[PDB]
Amino acid sequence: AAMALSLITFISEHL
Amino acid sequence: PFQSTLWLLVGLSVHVVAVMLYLLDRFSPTLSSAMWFSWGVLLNSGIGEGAPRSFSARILGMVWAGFAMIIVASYTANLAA
Repeated sequence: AAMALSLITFISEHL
Repeated sequence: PFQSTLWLLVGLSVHVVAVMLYLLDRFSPTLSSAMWFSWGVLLNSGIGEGAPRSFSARILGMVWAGFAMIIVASYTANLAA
């Protein structure tokens, strides 16, 4: 469940 | 309590996330540094000074600590059982 936790938030940091 | 099949995955599960943490924090507004970070948590040794400056590694580091804690606590119960 934590493997994709950073992937979702990775996009949000760009904007 | 834990068969050799478990120890087969322990040595890789901790290692595979090490490169991932280096991948996430670097490309956001090295390999050796992350290797000491994750492994030290499992053995509870204060080795290295590398810290998760990026927020993504911190939240992943937070849940990662809980993964180590259950292993130690559960294994103690099995031996006492």
